[PDB]
Amino acid sequence: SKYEYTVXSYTFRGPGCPTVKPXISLRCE
Repeated sequence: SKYEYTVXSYTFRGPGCPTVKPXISLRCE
């Protein structure tokens, strides 16, 4: 519903979880 994924110094915050690759500390629900 509202994911936060910090890859580098680039915090990707937005609705609807797209890629779930092996090694994200994902904040999907």
